[PDB]
This record gives sequence, structure tokens and C-alpha cells, in this order.
Amino acid sequence: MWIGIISLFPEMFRAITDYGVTGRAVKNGLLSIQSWSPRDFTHDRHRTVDDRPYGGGPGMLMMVQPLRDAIHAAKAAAGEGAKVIYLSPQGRKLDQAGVSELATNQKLILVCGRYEGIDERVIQTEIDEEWSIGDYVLSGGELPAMTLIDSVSRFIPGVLGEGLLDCPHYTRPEVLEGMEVPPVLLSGNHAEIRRWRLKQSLGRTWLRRPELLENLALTEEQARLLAEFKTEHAQ
Ligand SMILES: Nc1ncnc2c1ncn2[C@@H]1O[C@H](CSCC[C@H](N)C(=O)O)[C@@H](O)[C@H]1O
Repeated sequence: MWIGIISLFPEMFRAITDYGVTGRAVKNGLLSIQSWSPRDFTHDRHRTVDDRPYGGGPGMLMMVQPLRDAIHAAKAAAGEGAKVIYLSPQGRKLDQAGVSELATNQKLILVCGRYEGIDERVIQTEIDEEWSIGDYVLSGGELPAMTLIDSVSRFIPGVLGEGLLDCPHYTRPEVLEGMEVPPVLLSGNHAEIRRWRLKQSLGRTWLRRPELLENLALTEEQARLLAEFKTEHAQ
């Protein structure tokens, strides 16, 4: 996987380039990242990158020419089949399934807005798809870009060595403040353990995200474990 970045603050990406799973993938070559900043495509003395919006409005928009030039340069480095993504609260809402679709590309170019955004005609001319990390607003496309890169990298084979929320987890000591590790975790029974996990997963998804379960086709075993969870919950 190759990733080109267009952003006014390339340095922010160090958060993904130098730490954890992501930094190691990068140091090992599973992942590469280059960035072109619109600031280096500026022609004026003040290096201008924002511009006024037609029709009035609150903020600024990214100046079009320095933005397009930065995008063109990433396009030139990357070539054919490099999907251009614009991070935007107006794009498709990201979820594990879309992360899957994205992880399927070998080359991506991510476009990071600042201010109130980018010119509609640049989106229509330069971008293949818009993606949002969630129904809320950030002041930049960097975190969203890094978020996209992080979740997707987890699918590349050397990076790490289905409907429900995960179950609770436990690790040393066996009793922490009078609270014990559920005894099944301590038995060695592979299936009694797997059963407790699926059951806790079903119950948590019910308690916290009942709507995920409605989009799930449960097996009879899952229905029984849920029904069983719901019952020992009324106690
Ligand atoms: N939830 C979210 N997902 C992805 N990008 C987001 C985001 N919130 C903000 N951004 C990024 O940061 C910028 C500033 S906020 C922009 C909101 C503007 N009303 C909209 O039309 O664009 C956008 O250009 C976007 O790239």
C-alpha cells in the first residue's frame, strides 16, 4: 500500500509515521506515505492558501490553484488507478465494511481540507470519492486521513503480526479490588470460553447498540445465548 497526502500540515502525519503498528509498517515498507502541501504551490508573497467564498459566508475556503497543483503533483507521482479521496463530513460514513473496500486499493491519494472546505468544482474534477469519519465536525482532514490510514493498514498482511461489539477482556491479577476474572477464562475449556465471549458480545451489543442487532441475522445458538443474557440481566 502506497498513500499520497495533500495537506497544509504534512508534519501532523508523523503521528502515524513514527508510532505503533503504523510506524512499524512504515519502517518495514508495508506502507509508504508522501505528502504534497498546497503551500509549496503558492505564487504570491504571502503564500496564500485560503480564499473567500462566493455568496458570503463564515469562513474561508482553500484557494483553488495551490490546491489543484498539489493534487496534480500527487497524481503525477502515483499514476493510473490511484483512487483520489476527499475527506469530508459530507462523504460516505466510514465503517468496518467500507474500511474493507478501501483496504482493497494499492494506491490512494487523500485530500485534507482546512477552513470551511474546498470548491465544489475541484471535488467534481479532481476527486473519485468523499469519505467521512463520522457525523460530527472537525476543523481539518488530517485526523480523518490518519484515521482512514490507520484502520485500513490493519488489513495489510505484514501489519498486524462481523456485526457485534467485542466482549470484555481480563489480564493479571486474578482479583483486582475484590473483582475476579470470570472463572470460565481461567478453566481451559475452549468452547465454554468461546461461548462466554459470544454471549457477552451479544449482550453488550443489545445493551449499547441495539440497532446493530437488527441488521444481523442471528443463528439459533446466538438467539439462545442472547435470550439467556437478557434473562440473567433482569436479575
Ligand atoms: N467528519 C469529518 N470527516 C472527514 N473530514 C472532516 C470531518 N470534519 C471535518 N473534516 C475535514 O476538515 C475540513 C473542515 S470542516 C468543513 C465543513 C464544511 N462545511 C464542509 O462542507 O466541508 C473539511 O474540508 C474536511 O476535509
